[PDB]
Amino acid sequence: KIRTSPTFRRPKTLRLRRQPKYPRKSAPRRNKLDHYAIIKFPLTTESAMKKIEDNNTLVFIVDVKANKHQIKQAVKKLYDIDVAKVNTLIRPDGEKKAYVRLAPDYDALDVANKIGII
Amino acid sequence: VKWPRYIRLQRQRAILYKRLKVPPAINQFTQVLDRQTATQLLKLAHKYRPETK
Amino acid sequence: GYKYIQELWRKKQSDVMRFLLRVRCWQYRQLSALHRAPRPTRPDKARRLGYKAKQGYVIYRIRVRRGGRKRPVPKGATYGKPVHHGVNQLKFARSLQSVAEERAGRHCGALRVLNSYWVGEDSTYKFFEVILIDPFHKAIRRNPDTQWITKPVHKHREMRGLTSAGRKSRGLGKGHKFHHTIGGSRRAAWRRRNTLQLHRYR
Amino acid sequence: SSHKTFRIKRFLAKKQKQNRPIPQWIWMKTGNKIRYNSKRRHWRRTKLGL
Amino acid sequence: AKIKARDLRGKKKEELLKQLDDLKVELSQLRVAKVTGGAASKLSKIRVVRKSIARVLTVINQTQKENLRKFYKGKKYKPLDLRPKKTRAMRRRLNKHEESLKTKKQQRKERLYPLRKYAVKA
Amino acid sequence: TKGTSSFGKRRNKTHTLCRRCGSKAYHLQKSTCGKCGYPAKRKRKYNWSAKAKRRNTTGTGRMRHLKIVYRRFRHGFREGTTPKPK
RNA sequence: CGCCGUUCCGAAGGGACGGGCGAUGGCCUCCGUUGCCCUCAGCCGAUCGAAAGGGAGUCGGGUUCAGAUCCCCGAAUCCG
RNA sequence: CGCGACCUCAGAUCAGACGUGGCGACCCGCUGAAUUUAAGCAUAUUAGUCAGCGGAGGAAAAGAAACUAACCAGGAUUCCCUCAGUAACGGCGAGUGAACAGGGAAGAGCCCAGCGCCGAAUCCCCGCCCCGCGGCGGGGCGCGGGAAAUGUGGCGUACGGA
Ligand SMILES: [Mg+2]
Ligand SMILES: [Mg+2]
Ligand SMILES: [Mg+2]
Ligand SMILES: [Mg+2]
Ligand SMILES: [Mg+2]
Ligand SMILES: [Mg+2]
Ligand SMILES: [Mg+2]
Ligand SMILES: [Mg+2]
Ligand SMILES: [Mg+2]
Ligand SMILES: [Mg+2]
Ligand SMILES: [Mg+2]
Ligand SMILES: [Mg+2]
Ligand SMILES: [Mg+2]
Ligand SMILES: [Mg+2]
Ligand SMILES: [Mg+2]
Ligand SMILES: [Mg+2]
Ligand SMILES: [Mg+2]
Ligand SMILES: [Mg+2]
Ligand SMILES: [Mg+2]
Ligand SMILES: [Mg+2]
Ligand SMILES: [Mg+2]
Ligand SMILES: [Mg+2]
Ligand SMILES: [Mg+2]
Ligand SMILES: [Mg+2]
Ligand SMILES: [Zn+2]
Repeated sequence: KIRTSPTFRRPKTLRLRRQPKYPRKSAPRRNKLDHYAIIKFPLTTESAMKKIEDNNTLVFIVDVKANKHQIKQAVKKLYDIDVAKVNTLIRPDGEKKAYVRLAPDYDALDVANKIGII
Repeated sequence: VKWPRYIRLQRQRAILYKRLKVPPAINQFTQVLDRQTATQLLKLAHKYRPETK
Repeated sequence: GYKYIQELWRKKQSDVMRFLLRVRCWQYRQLSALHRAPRPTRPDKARRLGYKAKQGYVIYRIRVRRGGRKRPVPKGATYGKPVHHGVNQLKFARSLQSVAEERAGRHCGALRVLNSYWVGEDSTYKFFEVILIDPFHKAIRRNPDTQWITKPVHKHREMRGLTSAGRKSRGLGKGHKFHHTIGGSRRAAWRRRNTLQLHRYR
Repeated sequence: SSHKTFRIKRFLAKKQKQNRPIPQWIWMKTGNKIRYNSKRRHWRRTKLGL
Repeated sequence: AKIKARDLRGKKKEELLKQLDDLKVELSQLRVAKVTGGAASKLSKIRVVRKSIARVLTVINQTQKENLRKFYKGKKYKPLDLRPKKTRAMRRRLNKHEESLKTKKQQRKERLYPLRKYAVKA
Repeated sequence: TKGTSSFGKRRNKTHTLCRRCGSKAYHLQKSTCGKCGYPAKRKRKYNWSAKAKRRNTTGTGRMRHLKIVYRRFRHGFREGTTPKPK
């Protein structure tokens, strides 16, 4: 095996994988960003009631650490309603308002009638 | 080749052991047992090895 | 045997030991400033300073630049009375061996320094070897001859000046020469001499 | 400005929610001395540090 | 109905998570009643249900932890949660056996020269 | 002109809130805090300010783990026990 | 305590195609996976630094008491 | 060329540990002034003090003489009274300044290397058995793996010891 290049580069050795003899923490920490903690309450303001009535949307005060993906997949769990799109914004109050726009056939005004806000 | 430091170090310490005037007390370790006497020596020193574990 | 290496390591002006100390010093001058040695260079001096050849005992070799302590100040300008215009010819109050033992006791802060010794020097470097003990091994934890070193009182013996090379610098001892360190230390003597005992009844 | 950060929008939100008067139900308590809110802030005079 | 922690310890993990998944829906409906405007009889049940959820999750984590340190009851290495958590310097001591260990030289001194009990005449 | 006139030019800030001490002393250019020296591992504190210490000491905050260590201490940090049940 | 230093006293690449061996999941056909060698590999220095520099890709009309290239309608467009 | 040792040296999210930062009245190691005094001031003084850096503990440090003495001798360390404002230092100015002995509080000693003797008689780690199990140990097995002859354990250390 001749040295073709004048640069001795470090040879690559073998690298094993962690086979621990005991897990550090005993139990996996439960997911504290539950489908319920991710949606606190709705809004009943005529700035969102015109969205419900006209734009066929809903306005939730979601957790601030929530993605539009977690929101979509958690309204499709708490309310079983397919979602058109989600538009979030953090208020000066600090909470994250979220405008969820329902699929064409699903009626916001008629799922807010169900869940209580009307 | 540009060798690593440890390689070049031991390779030029073997050279310092050829450049420096080595006193006879250390030089008396180069005149060593030959290759034919060594065999018979370890042949005799194999019948009297210590015991294992 | 050990007394043969002992009486040999006292003829440092001979031929064989001035060849060995010089090839050692040359090889040391090429490695890093603080690197772990595989095994004690002087096995006899290491036993004498407490090195049992068992697991947990570690030897670090470390080199330090010789010379005094130039004062860290601007260009000249040590603002003060002419008494303290000295910068150049000043000396440090801790030996270079204690500085080797505390650059090892700081580079590797988990291990406890026991002692150290001299393995070479030249015009610009002094080479020491520090005997570090791993205080959480079981060869040291269980063996009761040396489980004193594992108590929290001996943290950073060399930062507190309790090793041999350190204790040699605090001028402590019994006699008519060591009067200024009667009591704990020089500052615990100074405190009691410069402390006014004011009894209740005077 | 209008190019805030998240840590700053949140700190302004906290400084907005601390800027309200004492609840009216709070000085019929027994061990009470607070006549009014003295830690209030006006956006014109005091400038929130930052 | 007053949810006490006593009659929660016999139930099963999923017979507990169904109660959890019902109490969280009762929370969501109470945080909705709060914003729509509701009777104080309902509003005051928030403090009761947040603490019922607290009791449930507490019994769940307690049964899970007991099961964990039973599975690791006799094992050598166990999770740092099941290891006894005291002060750092109290966890970095020597064992009571390392304390109670003696060299054969002191096991011979203590044996050959014991401390005798005695008195003196006055 | 060195006064009221040149007090208007003040528009770009030197410091911001440090992330370790929450004080508005993080020099944005030097990238270090003047209150705690954040990029340095050791919190900076000098004896020549006896009062800046008393404003930042182990009592000034929540002691969320010390106020419980001071309670588990009165019983030698007992572990793995509960009172005898009813 | 730390400071100097940014290619300088360094074994500084954990990557790729092909091949051989080995395992795996299924139309176990034929691709994909990861384990081991063989072959090949330059670089130039971790990282940070611009809401005015570089930087693919959205326009019309309607609408609010306060928001619109962001909401509604209608037309497009980039990247994967 | 290959193979196998040993030495020296790298690579791991390798199995299992350890450190880091805070507090800081007291304590240990270094660094270290100038106000002020001298009726000025420069050596001295302030002062090994203020500030600075590092390291701990509930105490720390010191500690069983390479000691004090000059006696009819004392006998680890630390502390108090006294020695003593003494001996001594010092532009012998300003000022600075111990120790021995003695009376008390307390009271405790020891251990290595080395020199020799012993079949390395020693230690750590993993797998399995039974127990103990919330300060990770006790006993048994493993032609299980290592450390170590470049020196582990027992006797033994200046009071002598084998
Ligand atoms: Mg690991
Ligand atoms: Mg000591
Ligand atoms: Mg000397
Ligand atoms: Mg600037
Ligand atoms: Mg730098
Ligand atoms: Mg960037
Ligand atoms: Mg740009
Ligand atoms: Mg004067
Ligand atoms: Mg005057
Ligand atoms: Mg003057
Ligand atoms: Mg002076
Ligand atoms: Mg003085
Ligand atoms: Mg000094
Ligand atoms: Mg100070
Ligand atoms: Mg400091
Ligand atoms: Mg510390
Ligand atoms: Mg402590
Ligand atoms: Mg001590
Ligand atoms: Mg003696
Ligand atoms: Mg005395
Ligand atoms: Mg005396
Ligand atoms: Mg007494
Ligand atoms: Mg012994
Ligand atoms: Mg021996
Ligand atoms: Zn800060």
